[PDB]
Amino acid sequence: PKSAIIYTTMGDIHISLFYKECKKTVQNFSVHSINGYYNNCIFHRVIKHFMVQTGDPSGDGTGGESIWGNEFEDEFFDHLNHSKPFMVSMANCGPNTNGSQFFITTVPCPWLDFKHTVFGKVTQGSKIVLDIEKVRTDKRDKPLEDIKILNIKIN
Repeated sequence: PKSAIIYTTMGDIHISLFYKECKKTVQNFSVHSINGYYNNCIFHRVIKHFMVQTGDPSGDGTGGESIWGNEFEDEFFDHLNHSKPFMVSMANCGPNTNGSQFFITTVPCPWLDFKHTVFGKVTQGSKIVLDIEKVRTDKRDKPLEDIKILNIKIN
């Protein structure tokens, strides 16, 4: 899988995938995407000037599972980092706790290097990500109006 398009209710985010390096992470993402696993997932956690986060079908914030059921390992690479905004990374709760949840950064996040697997980068629709992060959220950072993934196309 070389690239993806995430169709959302606010528009489309095109992503290149780091398939050479992050083989398992890209597989988890692409298989879920194709099976429709991410369809109707909301952006459940949005933090302005930081990141927008999605990939939990429950919408709770703790939900979602990898294609293996069990959580899987991080895949870190020096050349894959958060020095630029609009990187696509796995959410986690510590080392080797990858499920289905992922985020897109809106600012450089180098403090996340070697803590989150970077598995893609936005190539079109960064303005959509910037639109998403500006929405009104509650005290738990959940948008007041749901922003939804409709489909993810894998190329």
